[PDB]
Amino acid sequence: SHMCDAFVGTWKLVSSENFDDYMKEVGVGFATRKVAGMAKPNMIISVNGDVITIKSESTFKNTEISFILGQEFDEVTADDRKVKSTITLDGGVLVHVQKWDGKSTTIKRKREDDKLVVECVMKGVTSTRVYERA
Ligand SMILES: CC(C)(C)c1cc(C(C)(C)C)c(O)c([C@@](O)(C(=O)O)C(F)(F)F)c1
Repeated sequence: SHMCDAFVGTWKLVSSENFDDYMKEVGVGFATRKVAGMAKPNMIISVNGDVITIKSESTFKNTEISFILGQEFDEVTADDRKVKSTITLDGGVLVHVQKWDGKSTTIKRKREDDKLVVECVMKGVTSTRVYERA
């Protein structure tokens, strides 16, 4: 209980760096990269018991995942990858690993001051996405 209290809420993207390059490294195709890179998503995080729900809403796609920390699940990503995901809490950071086709990417979400900072890593390429409360 109260594991993720500081994450809960509705968040809006305010800045992005290197997202196109992250998407290229993941394998996202040109048209999706252009449209997704234009998106200004909200991220809506809630908790009910042990179940965490993360919704992403934008003009490109509306997605939702629900999960229990440490318990793998199957996810279809906004770029239509079918991945096996596990999300854990590591020293206060939500760490989301996605595995598919022998590849792996990690998305970290952390609270820093009044922001929720999202760091996406695919091999050597990192993208930093900053969200603020809506
Ligand atoms: C909202 C949207 C559709 C542009 C989006 C698309 C992707 C891809 C395409 C699967 C790489 C993605 O990874 C993320 C995200 O990582 C971010 O904001 O960085 C997440 F998940 F935190 F919302 C957002």
